[PDB]
Amino acid sequence: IIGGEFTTIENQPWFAAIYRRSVTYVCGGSLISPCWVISATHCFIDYPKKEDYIVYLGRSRLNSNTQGEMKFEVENLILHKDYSALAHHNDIALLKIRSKEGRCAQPSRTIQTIALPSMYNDPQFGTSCEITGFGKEQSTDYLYPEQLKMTVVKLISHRECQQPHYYGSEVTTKMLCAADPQWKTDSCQGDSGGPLVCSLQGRMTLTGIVSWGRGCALKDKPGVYTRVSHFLPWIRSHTK
Amino acid sequence: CSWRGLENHRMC
Repeated sequence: IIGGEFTTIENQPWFAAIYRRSVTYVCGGSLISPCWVISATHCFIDYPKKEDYIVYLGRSRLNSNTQGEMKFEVENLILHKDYSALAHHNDIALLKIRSKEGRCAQPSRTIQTIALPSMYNDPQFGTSCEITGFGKEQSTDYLYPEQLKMTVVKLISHRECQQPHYYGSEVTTKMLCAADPQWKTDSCQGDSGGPLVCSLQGRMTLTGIVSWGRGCALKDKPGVYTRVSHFLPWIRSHTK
Repeated sequence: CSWRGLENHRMC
């Protein structure tokens, strides 16, 4: 997260921290149900083996064990069969979680689920949503921050993101662009798979999943997110 | 390899 502010998991109780076995951070995710975390396929496409992954819920620091946190194994790693790639299509994935005790996540003050959107029902463009993650704080940074961060970006219409000086056609209707009017804040490397959360009809909703972007917080280069309200059938079937 | 989309990618 470029700019923005630091926060603790309490403010984003659905945020999942995903790691791969050296134990290195991979990407974020979002808890949509006790046993299911949703994220981005590009984060695992190169190492599909579900055995190399560790998912944490209720964790606020990168390399420290936030008290009240829960460690899980990936029972099932479901990548979208139609994935293609920056410009990344169908960049969405599901991780079925279960602890060694063989159980799913238990809600608490630091562990909650996030509601899914209604099909093709997204906030009006210009709306302000939140993005959370352990991604770089600066494009030039070589390290990821130790403390969780979040910031605010505004939804951008596909017509405007479609423009050549922006992303041209690299962006599709299955994608949502979001950015700061001053391009002062944005998601960056390491935030992929993380949640783009918007308020809809008085309810925090998982409108997007950090997917890709040209650099970070660069003028005319929005952050691109997988448009969740366009993948509900896919999500429900694979989570039955 | 520095942008979103290429994390945890072998080539990188």
